[PDB]
Amino acid sequence: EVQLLESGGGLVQPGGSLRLSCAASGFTFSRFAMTWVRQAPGKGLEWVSAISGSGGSTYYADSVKGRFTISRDNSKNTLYLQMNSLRAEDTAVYYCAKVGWGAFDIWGQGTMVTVSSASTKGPSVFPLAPSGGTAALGCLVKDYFPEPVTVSWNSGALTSGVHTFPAVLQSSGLYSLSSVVTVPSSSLGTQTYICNVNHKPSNTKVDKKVEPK
Amino acid sequence: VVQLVESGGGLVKPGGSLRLSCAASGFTFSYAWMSWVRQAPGKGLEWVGRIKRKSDGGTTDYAAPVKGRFTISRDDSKNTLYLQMSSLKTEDTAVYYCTTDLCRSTSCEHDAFDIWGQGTMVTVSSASTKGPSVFPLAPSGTAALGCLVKDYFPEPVTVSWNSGALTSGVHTFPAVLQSSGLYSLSSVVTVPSSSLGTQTYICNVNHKPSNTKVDKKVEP
Amino acid sequence: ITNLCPFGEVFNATRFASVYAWNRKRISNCVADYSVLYNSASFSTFKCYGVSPTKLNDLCFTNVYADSFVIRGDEVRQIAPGQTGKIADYNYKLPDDFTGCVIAWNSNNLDSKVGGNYNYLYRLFRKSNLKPFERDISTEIYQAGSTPCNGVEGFNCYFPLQSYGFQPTNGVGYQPYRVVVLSFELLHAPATVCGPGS
Amino acid sequence: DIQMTQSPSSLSASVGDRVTVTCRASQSIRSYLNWYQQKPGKAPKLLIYAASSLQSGVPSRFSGSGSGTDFTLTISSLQPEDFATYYCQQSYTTPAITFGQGTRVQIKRTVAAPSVFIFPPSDEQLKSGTASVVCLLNNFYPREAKVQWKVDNALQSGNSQESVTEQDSKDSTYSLSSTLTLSKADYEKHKVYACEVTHQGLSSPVTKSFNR
Amino acid sequence: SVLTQPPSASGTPGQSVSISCSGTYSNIGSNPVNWYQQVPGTAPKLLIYANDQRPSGVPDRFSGSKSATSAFLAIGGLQSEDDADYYCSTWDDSLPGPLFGGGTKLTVLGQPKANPTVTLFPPSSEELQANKATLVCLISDFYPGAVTVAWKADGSPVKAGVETTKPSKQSNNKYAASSYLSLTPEQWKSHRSYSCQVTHEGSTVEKTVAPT
Ligand SMILES: *[C@@H]1O[C@H](CO)[C@@H](O[C@@H]2O[C@H](CO)[C@@H](O[C@@H]3O[C@H](CO)[C@@H](O)[C@H](O)[C@@H]3O)[C@H](O)[C@H]2NC(C)=O)[C@H](O)[C@H]1NC(C)=O
Repeated sequence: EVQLLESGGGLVQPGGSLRLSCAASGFTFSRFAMTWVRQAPGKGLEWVSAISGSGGSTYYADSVKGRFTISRDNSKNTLYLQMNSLRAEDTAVYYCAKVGWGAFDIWGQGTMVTVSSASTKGPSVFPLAPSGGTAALGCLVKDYFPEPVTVSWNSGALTSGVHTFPAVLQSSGLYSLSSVVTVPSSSLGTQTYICNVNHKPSNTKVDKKVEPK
Repeated sequence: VVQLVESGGGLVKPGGSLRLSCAASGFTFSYAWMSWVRQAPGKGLEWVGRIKRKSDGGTTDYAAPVKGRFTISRDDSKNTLYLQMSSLKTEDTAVYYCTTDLCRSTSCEHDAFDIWGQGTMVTVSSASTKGPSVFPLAPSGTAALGCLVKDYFPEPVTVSWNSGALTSGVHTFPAVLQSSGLYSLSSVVTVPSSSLGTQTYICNVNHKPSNTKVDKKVEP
Repeated sequence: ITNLCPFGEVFNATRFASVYAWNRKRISNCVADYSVLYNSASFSTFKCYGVSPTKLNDLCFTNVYADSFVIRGDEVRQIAPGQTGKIADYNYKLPDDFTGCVIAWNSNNLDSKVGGNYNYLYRLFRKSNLKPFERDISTEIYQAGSTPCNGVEGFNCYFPLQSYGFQPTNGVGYQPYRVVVLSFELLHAPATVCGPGS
Repeated sequence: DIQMTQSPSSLSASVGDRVTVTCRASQSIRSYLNWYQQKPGKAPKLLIYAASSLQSGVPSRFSGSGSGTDFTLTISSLQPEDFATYYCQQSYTTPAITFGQGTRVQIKRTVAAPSVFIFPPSDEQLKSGTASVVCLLNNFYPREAKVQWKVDNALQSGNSQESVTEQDSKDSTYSLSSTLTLSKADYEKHKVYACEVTHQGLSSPVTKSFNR
Repeated sequence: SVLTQPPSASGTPGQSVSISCSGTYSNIGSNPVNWYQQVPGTAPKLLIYANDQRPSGVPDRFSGSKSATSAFLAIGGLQSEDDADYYCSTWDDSLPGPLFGGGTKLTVLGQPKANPTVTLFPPSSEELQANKATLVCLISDFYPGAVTVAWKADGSPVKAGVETTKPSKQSNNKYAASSYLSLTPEQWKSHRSYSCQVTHEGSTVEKTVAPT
């Protein structure tokens, strides 16, 4: 019934700005105070800011005080978050929640805001050559930014035995991941194990064949 | 000390819409359940709806005959309860009371209505407004004098005697509906016949729907 | 000729108090047959601390107090001495050296309402826990954090009370339960409340 | 939906007698039953809450009892100020509150002869074209009365309109008005206009007249 | 001014557990405590408000408790759907907004333990000819989902170039992870062997590669 739809999230560079949005549904938006709570990747939760029912009262954490500005529009059942002077530490999934009896009872599914300071860069793909009757080969896609990538084998021809591991975020600020295919030693059939990596934000398409060493 | 005063309402054509307000004072409006109860002419009390206080959800509940047409809202900022009526029918013609319950202490008894407003009359019909005509009922041990409020619509009309100084023996009859389609009543008062020489009697007639105020002197 | 204690007025009451504003009646100068209650089978809970129900009819006290109120079935355990939670800490707190009994029974057929019985309330917020037999009937806006409240409800400011909203369809753990607490105070004064065996 | 039923619909008792009003619900409402008093022209007043509890300030003459589906309102010694309609109301179903149809409680008292006055039409009303003659029936009981208009010596039929006030809260008497409506010409044509009243308190049919 | 929780917790299905959360009298002692459940990839769900009150829809096996400076979340009858991270939260008398604890990962041991599969790849010749070297070591099909990876060059612990992901659940509900060692082509050829050591539940499996 009660629904909180968030939007307005994306990538931005330090010093940039971004306005988040959350549309309320299923309850009287004017009678309940709203709050923003962010969750850094792989870390915990942190209260960002709060707003009164009519907007007469604003509340901000010291970590975002003087930069972020919360506000709502009761004529549209929408709450807004205006973020300015963004820092790399401000990177987190920002959640939209309703305040009730000292707790946040209903939460939104969240929108991701990214503070990077890195360039849209195409990846460098290198093969991973193989060598109990099962061979494992793959190709490594290195130093790509930002997410995501799409790796397939023989243009989607081979599906079974392909494991694409989640990407690692290096101190580079650039991502890296690996895809591996586990086939039996009857490897002469699909003689060409080609890995097709696509980075659309970079529009970088690079194909690489992984021949057994 | 606790008080509720309804405002709004009057003549409205079928299908129209009205918004009744009622003002609260003398008690913490934010902590009180607020209800509406109506009564048609000589028909008995009917529960209309209710909005709970914020602490218990502030949810509304409406009686079946008005569900989907009436909207109840509260504004704790201004200590005012609202009833938004739409698709008004002639069956909705009644006096609308606003009321709260017996929970302003340690013993809580919700929906036991101990505080009521004066109620505002809401009339739903196709007829139009018409101001009344006041004629004196001049008197002749005990003499009788009064005033005749002839042709008016809709209800109600206010009549007093010497601005509230004369109340003993005052009889303000219920309004009869003439064959013309408009109402008429009379207000009479018995006084000592020796009172006519020393005291002067004038009736204060007021018809708010027509915005008419008349002070007529009944002379012997 | 014996004067019997007015227990029915406490047990068989049309309305029970809300636990936050719990009610206390003094019992004095009468004879109470406690085994009648212990063997009544109408009580889902009958726990006596500091005495045994078998010896109640043979003991005497200078003063007896009957505390009554309504709470959830799953909150009756908090009435015992040395417990914590919403009821023990914020609403009704028995002392750790409590001498008396605790009697409760299901009242779903009395205190429940279709669509919720909001007449029974409990305190939800309090900065300090209640001391034994303390009674807090305040309705001041509770403040959570540092922002002053100015007496208005808002983001960090809440009404201290909340209703139970007992419904007859609620699970037994949430159904209303009437509770009667009997405390046995004994001083170096003449005892006036006795059992039949004395 | 719980429906509330009251009995009797109306009753009339002498001052100082005990009166009983019953209330029935289509299904058990436990103890969530309230009683209200509504005097004519006023808002309802809460008398009894929780079946048996008396509201503060309400006279001790009022009491209530009952449980489940059957309840009773009792007035130990009916007083003239107790003229009103009494309603019972259930709150067992929180989302759907319902009232009873109400019971009219009236006061029996000794016969009281009416003081009858007749008012000729206004001179200003005669200018407007209409003519109204008001006949006052003041402070009489019982309410049963017969008002016959007889212009000259002929009894009239369909030009009279009656309205009666509610029972007075102090002396428990009624007051009635009968208005004869005619056009200026018909009023100018005839002479003597008589208001004949016959009542239990009147030794004879009393007839007040005016000539013009 | 900070809430502290034990970082992890474990239990067999059916068992009960208790999640702790310590602080000051200015936070947990003088302000109400909340609890939130969060399964990865979703929004936190409210489990306990006002210290020990369950919002609508929360089963009774979730319990709340509080001492002087600490709060506790009890989970009876551990179920598969309770594998999530639980956050305590409360207010501090010196701050305008609420505080959150570091979290506590509760692992429900639904499946029997599974040792990790290790696959270490040497650097590619193409990458070497590009003046770079990266050792990729993939860990797959291990439960519970927690591993420690340690790189070594000729036994000595590596001191730089190690980037490792967090565990991630797979289609078989077993977990996977990967580790990377960024070396220069000179360092890759300046040692006899590099080893990837993946620890899981005390025991550690090892895979090694050597320059060719
Ligand atoms: C509150 O009201 C209930 C009834 O609504 C009272 O319960 C009554 O309790 C007495 C005590 O046991 C019962 O008396 C017994 O009757 C059985 C046969 O039914 C007999 O075998 C026993 O030896 C004993 O005489 C009684 O039946 C029971 N019900 C009624 C209608 O009286 C209860 O006592 C009241 N609470 C207080 C504190 O007074």
